Amino acid sequence: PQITLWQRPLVTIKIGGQLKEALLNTGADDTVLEEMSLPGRWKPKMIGGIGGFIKVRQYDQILIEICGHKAIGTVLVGPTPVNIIGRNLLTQIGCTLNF
Amino acid sequence: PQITLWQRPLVTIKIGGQLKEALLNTGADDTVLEEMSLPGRWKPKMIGGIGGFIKVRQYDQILIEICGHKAIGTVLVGPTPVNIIGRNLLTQIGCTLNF
Ligand SMILES: COc1ccc(C[C@H](NC(=O)O[C@H]2CCO[C@H]3OC[C@H](O)[C@H]32)[C@H](O)CN(CC(C)C)S(=O)(=O)c2ccc(OC)cc2)cc1
Repeated sequence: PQITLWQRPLVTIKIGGQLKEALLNTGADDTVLEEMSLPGRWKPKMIGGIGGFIKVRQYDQILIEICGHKAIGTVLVGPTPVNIIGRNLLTQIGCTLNF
Repeated sequence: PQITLWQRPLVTIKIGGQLKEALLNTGADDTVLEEMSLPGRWKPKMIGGIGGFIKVRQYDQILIEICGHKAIGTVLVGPTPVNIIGRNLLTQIGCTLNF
């Protein structure tokens, strides 16, 4: 689909058997989701944004469905204010910027 | 142009007579630029991101050139880790997901 930006570019995702909404985020290298229950092992990680840093758990090779497009990659879970789909997953669904 | 996301989507901007690089940021409602010299009156504002909140100066009706596309709007200036072009200006230059 083509998505314009007059509104937040929110899409439906399915991950860990659960449905959520997430923001397509070109300003995000990685994907960061609010606290959720994800299955297997993880690693502690720290990531910085505009106002400082948060602790997140890193899950590798997680399957995620983003607006009907399946991708597998790293997902970070932690006290992010919004679910963010970063470029790591955006490239998998073939997402581009255009103007 | 069309821009893929295997790399940060950085573009050249000109603002306040100065040249800078900035990230095209669909995850950002507003535009936030690192500390720089801008002329005129401004207003205090607080903005939140992943790790907390920062104080910025809000400048309205600012002319900015983004990869050769002129836009006029609000620019926030403060201790952001990177220059980010938000949806407020992305809509003006017609930025989407076209191909
Ligand atoms: C470290 O330097 C920064 C710093 C910041 C970024 C923009 C942000 N992305 C972000 O926080 O990325 C994090 C998590 C993903 O992996 C990484 O990608 C780069 C960064 O290192 C990591 C994000 O897209 C835009 N944010 C809005 C989000 C809902 C929080 S916002 O910057 O806080 C913001 C802008 C405007 C506004 O108006 C009122 C309010 C807030 C990118 C680089």
